[PDB]
Amino acid sequence: KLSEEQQHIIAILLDAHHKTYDPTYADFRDFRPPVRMSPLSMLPHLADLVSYSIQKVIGFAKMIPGFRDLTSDDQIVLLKSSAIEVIMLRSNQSFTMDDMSWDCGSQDYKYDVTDVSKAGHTLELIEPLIKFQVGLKKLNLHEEEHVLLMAICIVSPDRPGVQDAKLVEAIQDRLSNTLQTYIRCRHPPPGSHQLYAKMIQKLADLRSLNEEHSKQYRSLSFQPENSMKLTPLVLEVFGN
Amino acid sequence: KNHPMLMNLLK
Ligand SMILES: C=C1[C@H](O)CC(=C/C=C2\CCC[C@]3(C)[C@@H]([C@H](C)CC#C[C@@H](O)C[C@]45C[C@H]6C[C@H](C[C@H](C6)C4)C5)CC[C@@H]23)C[C@H]1O
Repeated sequence: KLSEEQQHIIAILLDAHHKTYDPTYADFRDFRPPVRMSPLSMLPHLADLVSYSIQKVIGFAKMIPGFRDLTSDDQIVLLKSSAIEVIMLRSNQSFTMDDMSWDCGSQDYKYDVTDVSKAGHTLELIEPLIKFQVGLKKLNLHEEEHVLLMAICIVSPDRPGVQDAKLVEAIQDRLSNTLQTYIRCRHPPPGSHQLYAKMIQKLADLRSLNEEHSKQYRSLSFQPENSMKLTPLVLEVFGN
Repeated sequence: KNHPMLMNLLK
């Protein structure tokens, strides 16, 4: 029934998330403006949105209990291969089922399927991404479950390149138990039915998205004119 | 591979 340490962790993550995810999306105004006038017209603005996002996810990961104890190189492997996934996960907070899109305080900062298509993305990528957002939303997770899911996604032991898996897995386990115990205590029915199973699954879907949307990246960065319109961080983290 | 920027955001 939630130990004191497990409440400690929950509080850490909720605060960490709060310090890394602004609901007013004020900074969005410092991005290169969006253009919906024009192939790839939305590449600069989203490039910047993602780049900004990569940063917040990094700041979020540092506040994950036990993540600091990790080796430097490991910390790199985990963020380098989870970033896209966590961005997609954290983005469910601005995703609305009304018109199926990511609303961020205004129409100008509201991104629909056709705006993502303006960043060089076919439906073979978008279709699944949307299915995801809808499925993840349907879960109606609690902010606690939400921030835990992200953390658990970042500290995954099977990521290629991990050297101290045993240590990483130990970090994950602690987190999973906190979510499982939490789903039992603070989540009533039918709000906690296979709630943990549908979640672990969403992690599998993510891996599938990663694989798919990463290949597209190489297809887009492979052209120097396109690569030229991204940011440094994006090139560093997503490969160069 | 050397990730100066990612490395700086962590530390
Ligand atoms: C702060 C927040 C807010 O919730 C808003 C937010 C929205 C997320 C969105 C809506 C727009 C489309 C986003 C970026 C999705 C991406 C298209 C999926 C992908 C991919 C890869 O090819 C990388 C990449 C994505 C885009 C276009 C090009 C060039 C770069 C910028 C890198 C290819 C993933 C999450 C979606 C992200 C979140 O972090």
